[PDB]
Amino acid sequence: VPISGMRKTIAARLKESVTENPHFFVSTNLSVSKLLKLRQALNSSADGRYKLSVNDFLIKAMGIASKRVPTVNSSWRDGVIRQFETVDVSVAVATPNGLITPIVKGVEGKGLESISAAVKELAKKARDGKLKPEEYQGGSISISNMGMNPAVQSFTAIINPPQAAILAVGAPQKVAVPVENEDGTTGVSWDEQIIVTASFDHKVVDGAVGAEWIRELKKVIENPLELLL
Amino acid sequence: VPISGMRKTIAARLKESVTENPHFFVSTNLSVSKLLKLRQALNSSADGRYKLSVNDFLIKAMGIASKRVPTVNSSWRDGVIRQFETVDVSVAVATPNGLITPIVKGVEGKGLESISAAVKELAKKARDGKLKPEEYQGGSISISNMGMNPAVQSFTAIINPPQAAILAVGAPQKVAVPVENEDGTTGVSWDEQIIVTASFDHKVVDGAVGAEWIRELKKVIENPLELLL
Amino acid sequence: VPISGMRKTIAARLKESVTENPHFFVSTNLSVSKLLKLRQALNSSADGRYKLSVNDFLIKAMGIASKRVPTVNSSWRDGVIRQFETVDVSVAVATPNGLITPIVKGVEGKGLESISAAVKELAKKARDGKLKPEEYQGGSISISNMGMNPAVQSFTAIINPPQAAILAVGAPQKVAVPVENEDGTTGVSWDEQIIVTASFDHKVVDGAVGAEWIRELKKVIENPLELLL
Amino acid sequence: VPISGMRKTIAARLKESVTENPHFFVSTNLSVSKLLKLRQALNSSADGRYKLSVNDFLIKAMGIASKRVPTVNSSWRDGVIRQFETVDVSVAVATPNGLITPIVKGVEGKGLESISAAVKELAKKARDGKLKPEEYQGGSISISNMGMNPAVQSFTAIINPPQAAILAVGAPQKVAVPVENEDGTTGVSWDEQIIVTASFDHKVVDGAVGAEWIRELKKVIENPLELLL
Repeated sequence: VPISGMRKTIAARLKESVTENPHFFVSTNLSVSKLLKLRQALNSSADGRYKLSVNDFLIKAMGIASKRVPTVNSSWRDGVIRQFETVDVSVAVATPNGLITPIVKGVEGKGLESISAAVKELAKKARDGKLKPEEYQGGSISISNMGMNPAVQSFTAIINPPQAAILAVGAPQKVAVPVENEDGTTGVSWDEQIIVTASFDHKVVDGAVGAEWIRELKKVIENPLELLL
Repeated sequence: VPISGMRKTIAARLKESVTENPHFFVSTNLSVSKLLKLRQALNSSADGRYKLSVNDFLIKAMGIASKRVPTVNSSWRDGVIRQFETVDVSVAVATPNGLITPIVKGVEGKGLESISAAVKELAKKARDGKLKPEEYQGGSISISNMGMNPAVQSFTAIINPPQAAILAVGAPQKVAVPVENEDGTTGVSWDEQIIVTASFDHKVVDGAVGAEWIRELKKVIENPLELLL
Repeated sequence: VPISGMRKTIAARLKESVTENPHFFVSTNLSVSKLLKLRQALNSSADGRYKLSVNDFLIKAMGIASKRVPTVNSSWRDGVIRQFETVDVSVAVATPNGLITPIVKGVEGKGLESISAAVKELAKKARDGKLKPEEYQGGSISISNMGMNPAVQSFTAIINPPQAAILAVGAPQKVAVPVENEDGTTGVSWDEQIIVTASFDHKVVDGAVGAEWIRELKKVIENPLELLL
Repeated sequence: VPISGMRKTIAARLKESVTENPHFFVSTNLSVSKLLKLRQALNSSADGRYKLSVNDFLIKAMGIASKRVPTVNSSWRDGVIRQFETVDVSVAVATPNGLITPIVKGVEGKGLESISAAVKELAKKARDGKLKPEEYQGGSISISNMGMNPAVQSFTAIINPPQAAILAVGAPQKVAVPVENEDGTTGVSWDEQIIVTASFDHKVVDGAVGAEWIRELKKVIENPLELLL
């Protein structure tokens, strides 16, 4: 079968990414037992005006982490580092045509409802093939999601240039966790975990900086109430 | 110590692989408690006519998944995608001379006993150094195994070109899993888990396609009776 | 009523068969209590993608037995024995026009789902009268089924030339079987049996060979897990 | 594969048999629970001087039945019926070369030990290929045995000409049988049965005659003590 030609550009782009920018990976585990309760409560206290998912919370947390650590929200240009202020998030969508990356603008201080609405709009518009180039050309940070497929415990991705980082969220799973009952003995409790994998560019970011970013993300998620901050 | 010269070719090949094809990894966890029982029962209901292993089941499942999702069983050629129909599986063997990749032909609809016989034959012939080039030059998909070494929980490998994907199977381990007793309380059950890592080329395959392939593999393994299908 | 003319050809064919080839019969009893459980479980673990019967398992077992004993998969030609390698299976279908024998190709190493799909397609095409001559001219081995009729315990058939053997599968029935309880006393267990009748041509096959073939068939059925092998 | 030529003669012989002689079959069920006890006791009350089987008892019973009903021990010749007085028994042996029928002479009034010795000698001489034509050319009645194969419940055979009848003995099996305990209630007893199939030529013998022969056989077996008579 001959190549469609469109895949050629994507292959060249990815080749540029891997050959220009080295890649190192960080892998952590989050706890979402409180996040799911929060999502359920907000969904129930509603009149069909909105519907939430895990990706939106993750996007808000990404924005907060980027603002607390601006070095990640950066890039690599001609002998100069370009540093933004806001957070432009590229969300991946898997069409039968292939892959596409619409963008959400001004995440930090936008609202989860607006986020979900914009993501639904862009996803349906990509399934229809009705996008503009500016809506998927740009962005400082990216994300790919596979939570629907329960088999994937974890996976890596490739950094869509000229960006510096990219995230990946596996499926949820059941894990054993210790717990202290009212007496001195320990007990078993079942916590819902997710694995998260972040690939970074080493020219800009160091292992310590990436670890700090991941720590802030884990903290914000495990304490969802700090999303207000 | 000067270089043997043979290692030069493998180095150049791996360099071509990583520089021509970008790599992204997927990591999942399988449950094999039923698979091991099946292997035990089939080994018992025999008269020394055969002996099975986990790799053979894995190879059969790879064939089934490749047939259900043919995009993986592909390659990258001069401005064209070559898509096969059958599944040619490259199995790795670690000789004192290094690494070698014999091939099994027409896996789908071949039989586990024939598979085991062919694998044993090729492995002993590789230990003796009695192979032909056609036997290890080709193949659409590959695999490497390290189950004998119990310490390796997981590992990655490199795509032997011109193929598109490669698999890797860690060791088995003991993991906690919830279970519902006959009453309403949950309990602790010890299941035998294996980590599996799949490296894909991003020019041909996308994340959704890889996830679908892994899902089918997990389903087939967890329900071994579907191997008949 | 004058004769349709089509029956003339079938009469001459059967006359040639009985006058050229002597017939001897072998009658055995199988146990399918495990087979039916397997079929029920595979049907339950599905999404309507397929639906299985007993004839398909029987056909797979026929292929396995033919491969373990290739002398059965034979014929008689002009001063020469033609021996095949693959198993082409002629399945009988009872149309209002009469009897017809479509063929399934390459049974050994094909898969039960594909077998069922091909059989359904051929059966509907025969009910419609839309077949080619090649699809029902050939085959090394044949079979006739009457399982829908619960009255028939056993029955013989006639060897469709130039083949050497043919099968016949009666209905299931309830039979008494001894069983040892946990104590030393025996008990009564109700097993679901089927009678099977195989007609052979004596020029090619002998009683010992037919008995060996039937033993392998009984073994593979009573241990359905060996269908993988 | 071209034909060995030896099979040509056997094919022509069997063709002559089926085209000259019509075949009808009679199928019955025996009870051997006492016979096996008798065999075990006679084997235990010995010094390794002999070793018995079931076929020898069967051959003695065949001789007794043939003498009680001489019409079976007959043939068909040129406008004349040739009737013998003694019973010459053709026993089948399955060599890798094919099938062969050595003969035992003067069965009636010979003794089971002598019968077993002669059968062992003839069987080993047939496995070695050291026979004379007279030793397997003749005989008034024939038999084939498949008791070693537990899968075969019943089977037919073909009349070796110019004889008029032939026997066939399946495997033993477990069957449910009623039994009256000391009280008025019935109970379940497990008896060891064998199916027996006798093929007859219809020119000489009729259904009533065959039934009488089978009745006498069943009687002598079920009451083994009448073997003395």
